[PDB]
Amino acid sequence: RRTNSDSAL
Amino acid sequence: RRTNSDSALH
Amino acid sequence: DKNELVQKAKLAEQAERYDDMAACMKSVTEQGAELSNEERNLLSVAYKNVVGARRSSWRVVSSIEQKTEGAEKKQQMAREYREKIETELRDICNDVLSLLEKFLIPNASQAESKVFYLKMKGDYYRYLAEVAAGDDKKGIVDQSQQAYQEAFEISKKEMQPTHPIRLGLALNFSVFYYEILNSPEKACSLAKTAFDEAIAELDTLSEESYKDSTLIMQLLRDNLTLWTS
Amino acid sequence: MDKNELVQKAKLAEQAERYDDMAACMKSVTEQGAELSNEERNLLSVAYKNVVGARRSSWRVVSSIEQKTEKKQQMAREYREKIETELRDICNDVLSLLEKFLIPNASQAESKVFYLKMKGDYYRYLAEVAAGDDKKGIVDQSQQAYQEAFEISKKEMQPTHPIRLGLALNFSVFYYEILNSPEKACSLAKTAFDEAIAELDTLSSYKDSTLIMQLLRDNLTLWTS
Repeated sequence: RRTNSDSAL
Repeated sequence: RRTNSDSALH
Repeated sequence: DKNELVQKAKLAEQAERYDDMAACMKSVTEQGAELSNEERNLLSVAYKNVVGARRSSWRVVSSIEQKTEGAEKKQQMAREYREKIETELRDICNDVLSLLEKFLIPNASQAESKVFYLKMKGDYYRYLAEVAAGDDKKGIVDQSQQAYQEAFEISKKEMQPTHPIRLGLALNFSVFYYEILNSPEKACSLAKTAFDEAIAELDTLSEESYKDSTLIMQLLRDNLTLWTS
Repeated sequence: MDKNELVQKAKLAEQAERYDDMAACMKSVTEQGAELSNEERNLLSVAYKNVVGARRSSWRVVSSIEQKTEKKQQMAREYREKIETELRDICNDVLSLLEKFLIPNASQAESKVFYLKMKGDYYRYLAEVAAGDDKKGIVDQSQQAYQEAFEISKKEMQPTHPIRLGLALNFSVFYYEILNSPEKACSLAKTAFDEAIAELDTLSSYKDSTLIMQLLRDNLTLWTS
């Protein structure tokens, strides 16, 4: 999965 | 800790 | 004591013991008072890591389940292990959703806090939808959508386009449309509008958060680029 | 379950990075009483390495906070002691499996060197957090396990065998960190590296033994600095 949600921060 | 044991490979 | 629990929670975070961290912030929340911004972050960070480990393990095992078609023993083991992981994951998000319904959302006095917790409600219902069964799914999906939508309307009315909470909500709401609703055009529309509206208003940036708002903007456009391929 | 089913679940747990699950399945495999295959032995080793490693990592963090801090200091102390209890319980579980199943059932020198090294390792982790009057006994238990493994390895294994090299690596680490004997640590590490370098044209294990050799030399450079 390459899509990013806010958790990527 | 910069010293390494064998665990660094598994 | 609340500050003792908050102080231990910070200790657990430094030790990367996120179950401990979440247990302390769950206990703080259950005292019934509105959370500080510091307490709110600690609660959010704790459960993000607690549920994130299960989500990551679920992705691994579910992919193994899918590449063992025609391998009966392996597939049934992966299926049963995925269901074991799913049960852990559901209990975590039900605990969070219970804290949100009973304490966090009703105690939210400010529009920023309401958006934060309603977005959090959308998030953890989204995690439930990722693993929901056939007949439960549509109801869970609608609960996430309704939480995001309410947060979305408040954020657009009370916050400037560059506010990181407004931007982070647009990011996760767009992710909801792409991954849960399989609606890439609405996902890219939502993400593109949030990016453009923040570009139009770059004068509403504070030193404390201008870094955070540009980081989310880059994530919005990265998703935009990926979904356009 | 079936021994082979428990092993299959352990590999699944490993891919999911659920090492408590992984260790529980390999503990169950070991408690069936049969000598472990080399694959099962590695799975047991990797699982408990990760389970105890998380506690060791958290212990170091909290103990450093305690030393960089009075209400806060006692808060950290009670949290360190909680982690220590988890850590000790993990290492006592491993050492019991070693005493009851693995070491008595080991038929070949390779597997005995392996388990005696593991005994030295987990007593060393116990020594890392031991204080008061228990320490000297725990430290000597680590040393004696390493020493017996060291003697068997030097007689039955070639300098390039990864198990012999990994034992020399951890034994030197024991000397440096637990016994605070830096010169014996670098003496042991330099000999293991040099003797392996001298025999590099008779290797089967090339990366496995050369990776340990790199760690030996990295430690040598750090400890000589």
